[PDB]
Amino acid sequence: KVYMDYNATTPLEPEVIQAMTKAMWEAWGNPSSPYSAGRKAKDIINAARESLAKMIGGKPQDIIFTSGGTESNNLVIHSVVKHFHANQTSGAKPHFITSSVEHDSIRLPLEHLVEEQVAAVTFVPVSKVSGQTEVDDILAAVRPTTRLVTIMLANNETGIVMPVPEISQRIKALNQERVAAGLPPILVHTDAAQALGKQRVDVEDLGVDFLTIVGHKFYGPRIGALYIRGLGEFTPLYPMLFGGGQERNFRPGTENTPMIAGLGKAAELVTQNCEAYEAHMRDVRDYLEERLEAEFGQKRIHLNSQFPGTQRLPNTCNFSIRGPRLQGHVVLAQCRVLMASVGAACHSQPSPVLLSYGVPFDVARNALRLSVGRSTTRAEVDLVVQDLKQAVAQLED
Amino acid sequence: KVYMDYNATTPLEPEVIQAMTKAMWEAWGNPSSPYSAGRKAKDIINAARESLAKMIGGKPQDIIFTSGGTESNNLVIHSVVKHFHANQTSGAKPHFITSSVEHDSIRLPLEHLVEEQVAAVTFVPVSKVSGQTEVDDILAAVRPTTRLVTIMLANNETGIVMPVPEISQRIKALNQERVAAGLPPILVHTDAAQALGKQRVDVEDLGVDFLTIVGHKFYGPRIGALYIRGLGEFTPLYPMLFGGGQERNFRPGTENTPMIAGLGKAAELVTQNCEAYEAHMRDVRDYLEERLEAEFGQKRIHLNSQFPGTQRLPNTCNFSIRGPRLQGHVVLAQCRVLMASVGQPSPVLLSYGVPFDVARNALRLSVGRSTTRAEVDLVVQDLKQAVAQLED
Ligand SMILES: *Cc1c(COP(=O)(O)O)cnc(C)c1O
Ligand SMILES: *Cc1c(COP(=O)(O)O)cnc(C)c1O
Repeated sequence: KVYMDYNATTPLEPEVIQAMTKAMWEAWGNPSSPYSAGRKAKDIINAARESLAKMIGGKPQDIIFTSGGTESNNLVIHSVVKHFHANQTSGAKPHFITSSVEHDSIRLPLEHLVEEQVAAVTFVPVSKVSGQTEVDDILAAVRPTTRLVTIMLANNETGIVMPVPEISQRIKALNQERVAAGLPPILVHTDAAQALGKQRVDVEDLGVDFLTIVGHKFYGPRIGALYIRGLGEFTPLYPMLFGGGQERNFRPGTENTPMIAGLGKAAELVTQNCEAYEAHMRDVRDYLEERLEAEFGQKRIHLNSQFPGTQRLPNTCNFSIRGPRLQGHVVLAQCRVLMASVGAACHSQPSPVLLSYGVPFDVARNALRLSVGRSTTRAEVDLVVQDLKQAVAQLED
Repeated sequence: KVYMDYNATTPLEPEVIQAMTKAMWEAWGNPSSPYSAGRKAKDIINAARESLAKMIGGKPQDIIFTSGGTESNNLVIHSVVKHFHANQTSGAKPHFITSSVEHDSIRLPLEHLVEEQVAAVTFVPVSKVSGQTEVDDILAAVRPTTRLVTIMLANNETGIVMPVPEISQRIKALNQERVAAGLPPILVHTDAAQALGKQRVDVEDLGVDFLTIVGHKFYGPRIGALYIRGLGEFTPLYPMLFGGGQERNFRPGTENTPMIAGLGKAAELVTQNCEAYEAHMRDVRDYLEERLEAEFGQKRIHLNSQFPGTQRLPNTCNFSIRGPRLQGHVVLAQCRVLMASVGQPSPVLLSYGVPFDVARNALRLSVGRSTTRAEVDLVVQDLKQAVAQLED
């Protein structure tokens, strides 16, 4: 078997498992306590927070632990609404700007708020030419009531990277004018789930006020975190949860020490090795694309992740094989080596996301998402490409 | 060293750790996906759900996994408010009835709703006679706008068990009359965090519509679950989170398979051994109280967890040693064997009518599965020693 669904989830690094397993046995105490077991836990959590900050070029004061990317993403949106309501408690609705290709945990909370008449939202389309939301279109959607721009750093289906530094830069410049006109500053969030561990992620270069971190996309456990620039002092955060004071009351509940241990260790590995991970992923992905074009013919392959001049994740190859019988899911069902997907694991009809990218229906119908990882080898690419060869041959008879 | 703070948290059972580590290595796949590491994951999650159902005498369809007791408790409150808003949009506010001794993850979200003028809340005091919220007072607090009664099944500080079955029964009876007057039915939740694994918890006996489960109170991992009676069909649940369809869209987010594997295994051990666990804790806790009274003298000891007639957890002993110097935190600080807690004196003990002088000397000892009578003897001697040097 060969796994190429790393965008859906990654296995745990053995050092990550070690951190978690040891924490289970040795660090089991309530972190709020002065005994060995609880003091050990507090230390693990403090160290983990430093690691996360280091991974994204931030400070630990700006990181809070969460149950995962879904929570982190929901919390940013929740907080922006609560903040608006608190400013007015002193019927206008807050406005959000986002992209047409966001994860369910950004798109769905925003749809819900529109349905419920709590907020206004602009879903900015991606360019059919660049595959990015144009920064001009984002700036053209601004209203007096706009309070958040949320744009994913990299798309999970295509791998396409969004122009988040430009967005932040242009929003900061706009905000100077807004504040001077009595219009509150617009905050910027990016869902960085798919970028972490695949390319450098640095909050100063990104310029963002919030950033979502998702452990299971970078060989860490199924918990997450949220970066909040100057949490408290510069960026407000209104909690969704109320209880016993943990995470400075931004995210109460007894801390999950083993999960935090794992997340911290997964972050350390990214900090040490990101450049090597990126290099490896790119070599094997590019090699996959070369072998697919040599084996099937350049005329028969649509590279759906390639938009001219647009940066993408090093590990992602979304592509389609031309043929009326070669719908993605049917091709995968005949493969005996390849384990991959046709889109988001959680959506397991063509991908709405690909259609939003302007991929024609005949192509989108045949799309397969292969996403490689740290251990993936060229020999494994060769095995996968032969597997695809036999599967297409099977369906063509 | 001897641990007697199991009400704060438990260590993990060895079996629980193995379920988790096995899932880490072998069941790492996305559960939403189809393939080895991922079918393995979905299998684990399904089996765990059945285990949790079995522990509480319910069905797996009525169980959702959460990140912990705080999320589960907040989710119940949130849902009741949303439901009320949904009903009205086709300035009335929902009303909640709760107790004065709830955990921060029930008390604080309710306080926040009062502060934000989103809901009305009655915090019903506990009687200083029985140490329980009187069911009469709960029913007397009912309003047309009442939508939820939430009363913790056992208190974490004192161990005192609340009359949740009576509460549920009297509310169900009220509801027949309410519905026939065009008044919506009142739902009942119990935070069962402190009862699970210490005494039998059964949703049919309890009569509740919602029930919070907290893994780290019963030798499981730091995640949780929520029971919702006839989830979908009978009891509404409006989610807090939006995302990719997991937990039937009641609680989206990629499932934490290893945590779930551990919670399921912890639940399996409770189902298999709950009675043995109860009997052991009761023996050891009762021996603790005997040995305290023998060593310090009966008149020297206030047993704060003891109200005559009133049921309590088998493992909990909240007590005070009478003495000007013997404030709880100072006594613990001088102990070299006992590891425990005091819970300023506890606001919860004050709410129980414990006089200030006794309250501030209060120590909370809560014993566990492994605690022995020999360990009790060590702890009681350590206490004597500690008291002696604070008395010079
Ligand atoms: C421990 C506990 C909880 C859950 O709190 P978490 O910090 O989220 O584990 C809830 N209620 C009671 C009574 C508890 O003792
Ligand atoms: C995987 C992922 C997430 C995190 O969602 P969870 O299911 O909670 O892990 C968030 N955003 C994107 C773009 C993702 O790919």
